Amino acid sequence: NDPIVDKMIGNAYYVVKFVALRMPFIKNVSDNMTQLLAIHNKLTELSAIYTKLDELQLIHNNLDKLQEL
Amino acid sequence: SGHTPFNTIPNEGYCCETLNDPIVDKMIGNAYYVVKFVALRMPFIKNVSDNMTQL
Amino acid sequence: TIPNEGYCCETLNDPIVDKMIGNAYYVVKFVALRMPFIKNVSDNMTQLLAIHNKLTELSAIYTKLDELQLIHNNLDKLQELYNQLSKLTGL
Amino acid sequence: SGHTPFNTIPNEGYCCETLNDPIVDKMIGNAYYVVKFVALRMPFIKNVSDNMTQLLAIHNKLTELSAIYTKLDELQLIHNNLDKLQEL
Amino acid sequence: CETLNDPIVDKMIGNAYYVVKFVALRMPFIKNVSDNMTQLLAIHNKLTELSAIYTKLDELQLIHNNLDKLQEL
Amino acid sequence: MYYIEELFCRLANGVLNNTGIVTDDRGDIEDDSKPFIIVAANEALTRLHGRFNMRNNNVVVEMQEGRTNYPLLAKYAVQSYDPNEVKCPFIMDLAGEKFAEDVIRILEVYDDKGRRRPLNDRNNPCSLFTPRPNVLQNNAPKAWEVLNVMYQAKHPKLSTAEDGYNEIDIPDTLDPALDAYIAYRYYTSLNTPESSAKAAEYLSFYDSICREVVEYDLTSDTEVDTNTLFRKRGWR
Amino acid sequence: MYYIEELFCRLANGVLNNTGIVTDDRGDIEDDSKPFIIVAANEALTRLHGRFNMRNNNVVVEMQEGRTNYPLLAKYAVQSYDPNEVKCPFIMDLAGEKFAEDVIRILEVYDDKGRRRPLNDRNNPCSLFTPRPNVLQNNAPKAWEVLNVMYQAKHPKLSTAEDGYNEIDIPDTLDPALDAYIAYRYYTSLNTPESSAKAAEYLSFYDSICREVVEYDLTSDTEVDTNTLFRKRGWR
Amino acid sequence: SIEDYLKGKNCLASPNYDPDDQHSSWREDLPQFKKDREHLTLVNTRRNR
Amino acid sequence: PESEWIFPNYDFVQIEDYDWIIDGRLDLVPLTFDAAVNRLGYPLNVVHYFIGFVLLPEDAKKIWADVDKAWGLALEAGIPHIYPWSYTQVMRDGVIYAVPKVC
Repeated sequence: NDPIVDKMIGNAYYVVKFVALRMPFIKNVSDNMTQLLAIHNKLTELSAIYTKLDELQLIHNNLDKLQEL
Repeated sequence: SGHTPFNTIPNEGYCCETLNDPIVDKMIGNAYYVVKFVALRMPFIKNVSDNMTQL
Repeated sequence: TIPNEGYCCETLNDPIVDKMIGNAYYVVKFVALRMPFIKNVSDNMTQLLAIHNKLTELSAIYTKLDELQLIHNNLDKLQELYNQLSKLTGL
Repeated sequence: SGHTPFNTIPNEGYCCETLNDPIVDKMIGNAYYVVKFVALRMPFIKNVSDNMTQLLAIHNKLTELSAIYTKLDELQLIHNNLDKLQEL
Repeated sequence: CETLNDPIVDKMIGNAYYVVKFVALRMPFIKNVSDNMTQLLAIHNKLTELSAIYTKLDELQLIHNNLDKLQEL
Repeated sequence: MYYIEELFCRLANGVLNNTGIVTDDRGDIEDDSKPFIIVAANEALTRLHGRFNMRNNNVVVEMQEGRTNYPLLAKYAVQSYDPNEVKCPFIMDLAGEKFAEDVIRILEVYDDKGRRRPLNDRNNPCSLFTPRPNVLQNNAPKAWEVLNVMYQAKHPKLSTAEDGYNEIDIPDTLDPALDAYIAYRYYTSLNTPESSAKAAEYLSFYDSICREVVEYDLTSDTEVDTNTLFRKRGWR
Repeated sequence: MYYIEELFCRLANGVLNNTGIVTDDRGDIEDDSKPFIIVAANEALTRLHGRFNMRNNNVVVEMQEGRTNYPLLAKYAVQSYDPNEVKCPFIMDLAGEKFAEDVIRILEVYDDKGRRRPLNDRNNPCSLFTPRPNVLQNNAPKAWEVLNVMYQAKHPKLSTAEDGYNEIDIPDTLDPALDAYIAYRYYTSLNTPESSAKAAEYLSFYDSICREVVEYDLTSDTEVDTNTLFRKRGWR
Repeated sequence: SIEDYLKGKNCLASPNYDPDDQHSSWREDLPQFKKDREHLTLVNTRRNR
Repeated sequence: PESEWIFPNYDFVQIEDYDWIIDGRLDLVPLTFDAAVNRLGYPLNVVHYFIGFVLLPEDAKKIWADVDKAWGLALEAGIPHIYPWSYTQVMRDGVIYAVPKVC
């Protein structure tokens, strides 16, 4: 009927084919649930470190080198 | 009084269609909603996968 | 290009679809789904009629809320034992 | 027999009419009267909705307005005489 | 053949369907009214007080801050 | 339209009068034998509604993206589904009419746009099939597609449980057939030579009444329509 | 679609009411007499499903390299195979149901590419044969070849063993036929002359009900399709 | 047993083969080793022993 | 007191769940095996299980069917030792074990 809305081969088959052609991405994500969950656990700490990225480093080697020098 | 799912291209009248839905119902049944759930949000999955090494 | 239009996705808070006005069933189910709003309006029609009658007064009062905000604060001092003011006029 | 409600546009013999009432009866049966009751008095609803800003604000200062109303008789207090006396 | 009869009262699409479409095309007004019933109920409750204040709206202002200053003056 | 207590009192005061089922005052049936009468009544109503085609009813079915088979069962009705078992229903009901499944035969199926859909046509690609008498098939579901099913229906189930249907909808010419069927069942169940002879009489009375009603066409079962093939074939 | 308990209750109330199988309160069949009723019910369901063509089912068979005969059993189904005995199953039940062994007759077989495969045609080299009523042959298995088999089906077995099928799915007009067949079986097994006469009565009732259902076509058994040979033969 | 299908090799070529039991596709045989549990049932007490 | 009743303290365990079987819920029965193996940290080598309770002998059939289902689940889990609850109830109700009929 509607050209944009309705797919000629079939709506469900079109969605299934679309998912099938993009399987490697889903596989790569799914192999690593544990790692992504661990990353999600510590998101607040990572954000806090990001807010302090420009400062708080100051080439930390220079900090004790200054006492040495 | 039944249509075989593998009877695609039944177009003796050559309407246009292919009728590929019955196979989807026959194999992926009651779990199509998960497939559509994933299919709608593929850009986010693709972006996450592209940065996998860094993560 | 995945399609998301369907009767399942629609909820009672969604707006109308301009494309599907011609479809009689769509309009009928549109009205049928949102009967709580119509019932709420119908149950309280006397209140709405009274508010409509008193609309002009409310209209007038809206321009003057800012002044009444200060006047309300001043009222407590404004009491001032109003009977004393006749004597103050006398003196 | 019976007539299928979705069999609208059966007008093969002559062009007139579409027969859309059965769908209304099927889907919104017994509740059409409330719909008509609201529809008849729609101008009042439109007028009230058009002023849902002012009428909205007043709902906010209602207690203050009541407190002011409690002293309406006293709020005039014949200001002219004591104003003239204070001008001295 | 044709049973429409008077065009002023009888609609081709249908009387009930015409009313239903009339309500449907104008739903936002009904939704806006219905969302706030608890608020318009209080205004109905205090209509008498609002009408009483309306009568004294014309007077009773008198640039009231001037009256306060005059009392202070 | 009459209650089921009227049916019980008609049986207590008609056939089954001399039997031991009825109470001492012969005004109603004892509490022990009501389920048997209910079963017999449901059987008789199904028989009559199968024979005579007196009720014609309707169902509205909405189409989902991944479904081709749409069984006409109360599990998928909006008023009666289980939210955890079924994610989304597709049979539209009302709070008053809850769609007790009473589908005997499907006559017509019409699209939401007003065009008729061929049913059980093998050589037509755009047709609907019924694998089972209460199941539909559409092999190409589409967005915003809704179907109306016009079907022959049977009488709703009598239950007498304060939620079932008390009433009986039957033309007044078919009451003796229902009573005769109930009496036939009851008299066969006794397992004695005389009761079987009485039951044969009652069954024959049922058949003769049904044949008479067909003979005089009291239910207006015969239907005739105007001829439209004269114009379609090119005649003048 | 009622469970087996509803069948037991309906029997306890209807026919077999006067017999000694039923419990004292007339609520349900006694425990020791349930297998008899189960066997009779299975036989009746097989009879009806053979007669009427009510159920049409489907199955998918994948082709292995060295196998030519593909028996349609539950041993080779995905949901039911034993990993130790059968290394690879060729009947796919991925979506739902379990494929109970219910093959009565095979009607159509379609290739995975959408082309029909002739059945039991000696003079056509590319045909499929059935040495046994449920066994299927293809004499030239190929890689990436799958066949879809459309067959007439019978009602799945009822067992009441905490894993079998409790539910009964039968058209509502055919309940008295099933009950009559069960009553016939019981009264025949009684081995007395009066019970023999009652069994004859019940069997005749079963036949008459089936013939009436055929007369009024309540199961929509008759099928008519659009003509296609008008164009093939070259007519204009 | 769909889970067994997913987590399985499911390769036809295998090195195991019993010469004592060699058959074509025609032969169908139920195993002699029936597998059946034992359940609890109350004694009838109507069937006098 | 959870701390005291942990595996190193006591050699083996004996577990009882009568309420589930009597009510017949039977869906939360698998929880007891998981609790024994993990929450109390007891090896599957030494676990003892008591099944069922039949008071008021007019309710024998339903409770004994529930006992059958519970024994099936326990056998699926793999418990070494299993006990019917009492000698009195077993001899009073005449419980025997037999292979089900095939029909």
